Amino acid sequence: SQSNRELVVDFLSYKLSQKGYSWSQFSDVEENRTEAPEETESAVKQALREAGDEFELRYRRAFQLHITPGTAYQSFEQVVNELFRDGVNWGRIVAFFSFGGALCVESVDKEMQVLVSRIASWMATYLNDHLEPWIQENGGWDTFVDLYG
Amino acid sequence: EIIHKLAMQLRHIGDNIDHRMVRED
Repeated sequence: SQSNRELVVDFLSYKLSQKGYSWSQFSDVEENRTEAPEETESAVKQALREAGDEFELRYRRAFQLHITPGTAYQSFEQVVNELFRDGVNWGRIVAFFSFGGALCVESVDKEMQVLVSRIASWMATYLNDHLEPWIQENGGWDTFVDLYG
Repeated sequence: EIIHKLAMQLRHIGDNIDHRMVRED
């Protein structure tokens, strides 16, 4: 079974690293970074990293939140709730990852880096509670790799 | 209004990169 924690940690590690930050500075949860490239989990991680890059590029071409530690949970959950309210698809799942990554990077920039591990928690919880039934019914993360990898 | 606006922009781009799964019906 695919760990959603592992995908969150990998994706947020990637987005932080693109801005010069290291995940390990903000959490003691480690990622499995030694698994073979041929493994399905490595393929999922790579597909999600690249899909996030492509999402962020397209978002920037087409398109205030004022995150604070006291409002971050509600702002995260309300955006994610509206994102998925009329349905789930893999592109909206990529958007969910990119949104979390953006919040994390911004949190470190604004001296609110305690939020990095908390955003990661909220993302994994949302995946495990609310996205996992759809993921399982739509061919799992292997199907994501077929479509995006 | 910013939460709705942001969610709909994320959703629009999400749908734009998506619609990749094959419908078998």
